[PDB]
Amino acid sequence: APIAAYKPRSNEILWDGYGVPHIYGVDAPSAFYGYGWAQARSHGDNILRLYGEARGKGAEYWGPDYEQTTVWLLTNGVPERAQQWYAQQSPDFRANLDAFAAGINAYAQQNPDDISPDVRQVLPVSGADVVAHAHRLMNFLYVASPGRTLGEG
Amino acid sequence: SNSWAVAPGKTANGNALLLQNPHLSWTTDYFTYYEAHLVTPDFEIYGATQIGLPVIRFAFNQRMGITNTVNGMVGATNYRLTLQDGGYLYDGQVRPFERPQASYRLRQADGTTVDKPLEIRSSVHGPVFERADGTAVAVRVAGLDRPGMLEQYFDMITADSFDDYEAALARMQVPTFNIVYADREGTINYSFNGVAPKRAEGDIAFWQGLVPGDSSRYLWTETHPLDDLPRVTNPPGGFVQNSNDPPWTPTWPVTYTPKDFPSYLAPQTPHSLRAQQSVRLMSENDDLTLERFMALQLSHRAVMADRTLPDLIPAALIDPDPEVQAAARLLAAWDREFTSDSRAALLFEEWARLFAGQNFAGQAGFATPWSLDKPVSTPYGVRDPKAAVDQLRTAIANTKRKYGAIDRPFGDASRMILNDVNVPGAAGYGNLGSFRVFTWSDPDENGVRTPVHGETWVAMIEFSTPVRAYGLMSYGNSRQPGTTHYSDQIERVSRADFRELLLRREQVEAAVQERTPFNFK
Repeated sequence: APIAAYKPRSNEILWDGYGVPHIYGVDAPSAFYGYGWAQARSHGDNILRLYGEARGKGAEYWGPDYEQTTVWLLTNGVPERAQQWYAQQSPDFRANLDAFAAGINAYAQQNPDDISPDVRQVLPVSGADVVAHAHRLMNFLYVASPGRTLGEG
Repeated sequence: SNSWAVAPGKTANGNALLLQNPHLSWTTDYFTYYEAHLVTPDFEIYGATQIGLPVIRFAFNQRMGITNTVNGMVGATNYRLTLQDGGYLYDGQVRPFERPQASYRLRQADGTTVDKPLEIRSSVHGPVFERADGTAVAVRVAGLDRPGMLEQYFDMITADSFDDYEAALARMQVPTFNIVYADREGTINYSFNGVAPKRAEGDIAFWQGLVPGDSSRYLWTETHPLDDLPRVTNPPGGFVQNSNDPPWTPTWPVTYTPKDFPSYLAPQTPHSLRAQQSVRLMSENDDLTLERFMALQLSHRAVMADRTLPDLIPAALIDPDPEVQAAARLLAAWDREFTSDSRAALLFEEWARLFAGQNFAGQAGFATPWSLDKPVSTPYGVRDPKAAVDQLRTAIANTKRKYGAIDRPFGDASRMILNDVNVPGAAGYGNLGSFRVFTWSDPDENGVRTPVHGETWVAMIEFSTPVRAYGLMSYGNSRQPGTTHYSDQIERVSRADFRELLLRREQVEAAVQERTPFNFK
C-alpha cells in the first residue's frame, strides 16, 4: 500500500535551492508544459540549438561548423521522418508533445532577453521538433553515428 | 555507466535498491542531463534525462524506477557498395539508385546565406554516402518504422505494475540500451534492450564492419522481439547489474550463457575491470542497507594494479636505475586506491597507458588471458616483465613531463573545476577498475586535469514506503549563461555528500525557494 498520491489543484513549478523544478499540473498536458518551461529556463540556449539542428537547419542557422551534421540528417531523412512520426503519435501523447513545445515557446516569449541571440531564430518550436531531436539522438547519434558510416572514427 | 538493482532478500530491510549512474561527457550538449520532478493527479516521476527530451529516462517514483546503460545494440549496418553503370551491383545485376534533388542554406561569416544543392541517393540498403577515401557506403538503420519511443518510455516509467512495464518494453520502440528495473513489490529486472535485426549468418564483428553491399544475402528485413533478447528477472543471486560489459554476467550465478543467443547480438570480449568490480561489489555483500549500498558506489580500486604490481614490482627492483627502484617502492607502498592523497596513482596510470594502451583496454600485456570461466579474476599477470620495466622507465618520464614529479598527490593534479569552484578529485578511469568514474582529461601547463566524462547523475533509491532516495548532479542543473546552478553541486560531489531527493509534497514545500505559477490550454 503506497503512500497516498498528491492531487494538484493548480499548475505551478516549485524550484528548490539547486534549481531543481518540481512541476505540478492539474492534467498531463499541463505537466509537460511546465516541464518544457523549466527545461527552457535551465538549458534553453542549447535546447533551441539542438532543435534547430534536428530540423536539418544547422548549416542554415550557424554555418560550416554545423554543415556535416546537416548533410547527415537530411540524407537520412530525419526532419521528414520526424514529421511522419509526429503525425503517427496517439492523440493524447501528441497533445503532451505540443504542450512541451508550448512551454518552451512561452518561457522564451516571457524572457526574451534570456535566450541567446544566435538561437532566437529557431523559435517557435513545435511538437514535431521535439520528436525530431529524440529521433536524432536515438537513431542517428546513439545507434548510427555519422563517424561509423563515414569511417571517420 | 553503471547500474545495480538489488532484491529484497539481499537487503537488511527487505526493500529493493536501485542505482542510477550514467557516464557521459561533461561538455557535449545533447548529452547534458537535467533533474526534474513531475506530478499530476494520475502520475508521478522523478529523475534525470538528456536536455530536449520530454520524458525522464532515469526515473523513479513511490512504486518503481529504472536506469539505463549503453549496450551498443547493433541496429545499423554499413554496406560497401560496388558502383557500376550509373548504379550499384546487386545479386549480379546493376540496380538503380533512388534519388531526390534537395537543397539547403549555408550561413556565411557575414550573416547572409548561399543555396547549396544536395542529391540524396539510396540503394535497397538505405541512404548512400561517400567516404574521404572514395568508398561508397549505404547505411541501413533498423526501427525507422517505430514512432513511439518517447511514449514507450513514458508508459514504462508510469507503469502500475511489472507486467505493464514489460508490456510497454515489449513494444520495441526504444532502439538500444541495457535497462534495469526495480519496484516496491520486490521485483528486479535486467533487459538487454533494442531493435536487433534478424540475421541468418555472421557474428557481431562481421556486422559491425563494412558488410558486402552487393548481395541480398546480407539484407535483413526483420527484427527480434523482446523474448529473443537476454533478460533476467529475480535471479537466485538477488541482484542484477551492468557496467557496459557484454550481457554475460548480469547477475551471479549466471542464468544463461553466450550459446543461448545469436552470435551477432553482443560481443564476447573481455569484461572491463570496472565491470568485474560491479559483480564483486554486489555478489560479495549481503544484508545491504541503503547506506552501505551508497558507500559501495564510491569504490575506486586500482584493480589493474592488483593484476600487475605483483609481477612488476619485483622486476623493477632488478633495474639499476635508482629512479626505477624508487618508483617501484612508491608503487609497492600504495594501497591501490584512487584517493586524493595517493602519491603513486598518477605514475601507475602512466605505466598502464603503455601496458594496456591509451584507453587501458589492451589485453596483450597480461600473462593469463581473460576467461568467461573466471569472469572477475582475469586477465592477470605481466607476460613480459622485462618489457614492462622498460615501459615503467618511460612512464616515469611521462609522469614527470605531465605532472612535474612521480609522486604528486592524485588530488592535487586531479581537480573538478566549474566556474570559481575548485575542489580535490578522487576515483578515476573505469578501465583501470574504478567503479565510480572520472575520466580525467590530459593535464594543462600546471599539471592540472579535470573530468571530461564520468559521474553525472548519480542516485540511489530504496523502495520502502515511502521511498527514500539520495543523489547528486556533477555539473548542476543549469548551463545557461550566468546561472548560479552550474557549479553549486561539485563541492558536495568532492565529499560524496548526497542530497536527499524530495518527492513528497511536504518535503518539496519545505525546500522550495522559487515558485512559478502557470496555466495552459
